Amino acid sequence: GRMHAPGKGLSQSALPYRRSVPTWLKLTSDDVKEQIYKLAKKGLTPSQIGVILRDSHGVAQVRFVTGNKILRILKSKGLAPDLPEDLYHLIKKAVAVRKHLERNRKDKDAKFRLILIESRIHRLARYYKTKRVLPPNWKYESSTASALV
Amino acid sequence: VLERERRKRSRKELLNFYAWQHRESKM
Amino acid sequence: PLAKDLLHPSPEEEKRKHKKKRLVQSPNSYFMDVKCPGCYKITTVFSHAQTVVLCVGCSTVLCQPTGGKARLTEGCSFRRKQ
Amino acid sequence: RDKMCSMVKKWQTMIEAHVDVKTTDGYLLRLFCVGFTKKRNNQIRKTSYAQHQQVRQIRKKMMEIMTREVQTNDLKEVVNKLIPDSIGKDIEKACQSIYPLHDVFV
Amino acid sequence: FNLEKARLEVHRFGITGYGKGKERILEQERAIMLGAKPPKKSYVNYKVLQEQIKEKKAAKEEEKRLAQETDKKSAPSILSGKFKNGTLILSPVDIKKINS
Amino acid sequence: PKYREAYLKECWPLVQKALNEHHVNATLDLIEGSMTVCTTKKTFDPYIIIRARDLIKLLARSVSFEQAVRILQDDVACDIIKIGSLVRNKERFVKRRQRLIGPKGSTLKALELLTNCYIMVQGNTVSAIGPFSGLKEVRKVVLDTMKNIHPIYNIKSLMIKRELAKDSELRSQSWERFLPQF
Amino acid sequence: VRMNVLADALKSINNAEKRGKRQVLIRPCSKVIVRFLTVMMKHGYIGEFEIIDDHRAGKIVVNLTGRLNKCGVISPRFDVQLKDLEKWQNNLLPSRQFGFIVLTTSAGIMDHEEARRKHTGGKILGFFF
Amino acid sequence: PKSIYSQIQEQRIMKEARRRKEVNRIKHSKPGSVPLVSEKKKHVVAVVK
RNA sequence: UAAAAGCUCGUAGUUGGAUCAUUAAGAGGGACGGCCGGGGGCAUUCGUAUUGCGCCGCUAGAGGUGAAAUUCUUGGACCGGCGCAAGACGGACCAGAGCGAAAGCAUUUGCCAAGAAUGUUUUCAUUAAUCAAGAACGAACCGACCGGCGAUGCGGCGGCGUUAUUCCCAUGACCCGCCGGGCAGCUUC
Ligand SMILES: [Mg+2]
Ligand SMILES: [Mg+2]
Ligand SMILES: [Mg+2]
Ligand SMILES: [Mg+2]
Ligand SMILES: [Mg+2]
Ligand SMILES: [Mg+2]
Ligand SMILES: [Mg+2]
Ligand SMILES: [Zn+2]
Repeated sequence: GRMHAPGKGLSQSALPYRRSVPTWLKLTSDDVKEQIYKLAKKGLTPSQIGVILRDSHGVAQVRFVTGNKILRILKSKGLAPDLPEDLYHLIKKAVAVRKHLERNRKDKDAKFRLILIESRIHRLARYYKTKRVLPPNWKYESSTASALV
Repeated sequence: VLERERRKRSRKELLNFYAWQHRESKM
Repeated sequence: PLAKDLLHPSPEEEKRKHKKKRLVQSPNSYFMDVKCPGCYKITTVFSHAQTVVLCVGCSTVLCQPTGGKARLTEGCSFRRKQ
Repeated sequence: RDKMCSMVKKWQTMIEAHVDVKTTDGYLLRLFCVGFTKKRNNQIRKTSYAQHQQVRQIRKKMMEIMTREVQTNDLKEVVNKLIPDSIGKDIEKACQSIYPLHDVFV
Repeated sequence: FNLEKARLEVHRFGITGYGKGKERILEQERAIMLGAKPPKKSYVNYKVLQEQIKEKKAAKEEEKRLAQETDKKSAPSILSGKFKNGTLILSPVDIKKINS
Repeated sequence: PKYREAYLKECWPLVQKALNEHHVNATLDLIEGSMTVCTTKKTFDPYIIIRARDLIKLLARSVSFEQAVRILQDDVACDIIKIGSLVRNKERFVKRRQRLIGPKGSTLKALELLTNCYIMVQGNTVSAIGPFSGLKEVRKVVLDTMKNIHPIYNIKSLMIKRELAKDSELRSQSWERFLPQF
Repeated sequence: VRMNVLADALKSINNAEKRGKRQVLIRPCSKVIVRFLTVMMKHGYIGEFEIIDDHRAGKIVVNLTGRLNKCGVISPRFDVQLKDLEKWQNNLLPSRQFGFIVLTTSAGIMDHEEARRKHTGGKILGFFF
Repeated sequence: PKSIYSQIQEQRIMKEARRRKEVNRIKHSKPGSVPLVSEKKKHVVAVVK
């Protein structure tokens, strides 16, 4: 049930029943951590961190190996993102379509898509304000959005 | 195949995502 | 309709159903060990890989991402794990 | 006119391409080609359609074959090719990998 | 020029094209729609009647394929607060009636 | 089309017999799905190939064999009218096509009797055959129906024209007053 | 969104009951659902049922015997005393010789006959007959 | 009764539908690949003994 | 007389999984991978037909109708040939197929942003549903009533065999089984 799409897809990940690390995995809980630290220093998002470990190093779930999530581990070391990843990507998309809308005055659909994107931004901003992740004075402005990201 | 990844390196390797990426940039 | 036991499904039934519509969810993917030519060091590669995997020793292109299962290079040898 | 009308059937895909190519002796020509997707002998599906990207890949291969076979030769050699339409046969052979074709003509 | 007057005159001339036998049978149909009592259908042998129905179904079926090629309860419900979607809703004023 | 392929297969022994009288050959290509007619050395009439081409066009338009062969006679002509292009909307096109046929097919046969031409409506084509003066009248009314003016006006107009032809007087005089007005 | 996992479970059992089905799968599972099923099961209305434990809220597979007429839930959850308990039975159930009303009390999730023995009232959950 | 008659007709479609789908495999696929089981012993999962 | 226009977003209100912080919902959000579409915008380009104009050839008519009449013609109408310019339109291929929130969408090529479904042992962790008010756009029998059988469009998985084959460009066409979300039929409960 997508918010702006009538169709309801079912494509998603299915976690296995077992939570124990496989025997063939030769990496330790400590050794995974600096790999996360090294890749984060390179400038990769935490969602991208898991994909690299999954594809190449055979780490199916970092939470099962180290006992902590990627964001929690990075927060402890101090490599914390300034803004939440999900909110940051939507702001980046809003800037890109807004820049495109300057040079195409007749693009009606681009105007409509911008409404949907900013609606999702306000919904996540209100939720992120409640969890005290964002200060209770942060606002999304079109001119400020370029400087934000 | 290697060339196709290198074109995608710009999008997937960010320069202002983390808080540390701002503070060492301000120096 | 045909009579099926919801508690005890048949061997061909559970492998045929969708991964989310089974009694207990179970993925259809797996991990495999691949051996590239040029150097016979073993690399662990996910079946539905989304990035090109390079051998650590010799930097040879192992697999190319596709829509579904990743396609392996010619001459490579692979084995399912676990 | 009658030959063109008879080839256009109802349950197949038509691909057309055109180029502007200059010969070695200065003659500038515009060439047109037509092709039709072909049903296999063992095929049971009623319709034989090619997807849009397959059409463009076929259309692209149409263009360079005419381009290469004219700019290298002169007007005398081009006419000798046009009499048995060896250009159409070459296009049909090259496009078998993408989608089988028949009735390819200049 | 009246369309209704013209519509009938166009119809009558066309039906004569069908033939005098077809002229008659179509004319009976028009009177029936106007309120005339239908003639009684003749009683036939049930075996013969069953075969005729089978041929009519086949005739209808073949017409469909050609078209494709060209392309009273005895008792009410005993079960019927208000119950919707598996949930029974009781009004607070109704609850006092249960208490009293 | 293939739904006509079956009927053409059985009647092909008959059509080749009819055209062999004029010494013009015919070939039915099942793989290509084509009807081909070509003249020979024995043939002596040059125009008969035009009458031969007109025949195979009618058969592809579902016109029956007995009606189709009659155009081979010199007195009869033919015309295939394409009505699909007139209306963009498909539902509007179907509605006006049903208006042309009318209730019980009466308006079509009312057209048929007044024109003295055989008319068949199939798909987006209307096939009419008969005397040349008749075919001119058919093309006007069939196209006019697609132009959103009612066929009943044209059919009633023809009836007035026929009875005026009976009366020899005022033949030179204009018929505009006698013709009905909206 | 889903409003009552108990009501949805009861509705699906009721619908499968009307269709003559032999087994029904209900999800998600809950402790309130399990206690409600056991009360109905003690009177021979459904039969044995199984709890399948995935790591997300569980699933239940229930056998059917064809003896169920109507099962439902009560939205107000009004607080009922023991002395008043008679009036709720007549105004809800069609008859007085069969049918049960399920209550949740300080003693537990328990039907109105057992409430009379324990002399305890509480909030009303649902009914079945 | 129409209740029983409808169920008999529907179940016959199901059984026959599997049969074309089954024979399309065996006619194509190699004889060794597809095992063959008798209809009687098809319903016996195991014998503990 | 208790007598017989639409469509989408969206505020208030209404209302919202499991567990005794955990899990990671056949709840929702995002990212990633290869594709897909007459979806939208900007440029570019081709095709006949029609009309008008210029020249060449020929000579009394041409057009229209039921019959005529308005009109055009020896300063050359109509007809035949060659070339140029203008306004539309995009056939046949074209399907109950596809795309879009709806209204609607069809020549070629380049560019810009957007999107559905599918694949996923990636990421967040309740962030949701319905909505008066308000905002954007806008031609000219009945009921979420469990299912089944066939085809059909896209994505994925597996496979005996045919068919082409890959410097670049590209790894397909056919047949069989299976899983999803769609456009529709025929049946059932
Ligand atoms: Mg997705
Ligand atoms: Mg989830
Ligand atoms: Mg994507
Ligand atoms: Mg694209
Ligand atoms: Mg597109
Ligand atoms: Mg476009
Ligand atoms: Mg497919
Ligand atoms: Zn190597």
